[PDB]
Amino acid sequence: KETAAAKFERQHMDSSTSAASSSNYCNQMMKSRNLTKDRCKPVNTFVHESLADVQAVCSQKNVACKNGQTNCYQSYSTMSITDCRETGSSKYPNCAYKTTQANKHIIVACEGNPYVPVHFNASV
Repeated sequence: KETAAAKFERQHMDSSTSAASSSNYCNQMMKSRNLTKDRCKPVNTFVHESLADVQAVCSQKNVACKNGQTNCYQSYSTMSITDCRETGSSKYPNCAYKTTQANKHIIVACEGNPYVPVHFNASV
């Protein structure tokens, strides 16, 4: 089965672009990354940085995850991200999203050996 690490890359990484370039970014990326295959995932965040810089977060500032777990880490620096939120007109299978660009610090949960990100927790 797809690993947790691989899933994190598929759902959250976009090292191919520096930022979302148009209002259709989320619509296209949510579909292409197969995140709307079974249902319309409500929210999703894409990270426009190298995978190595994101993996390195696992060795950055340790913080509690939103739920209280302590295997979370916050990036020392801000990162370019794109927030995707379902719109009022979204209707499975034609899922629809609003694209929002931002620059913030990311918080991920890490696991394994090598110790890598497996969950996107929040952006602050």
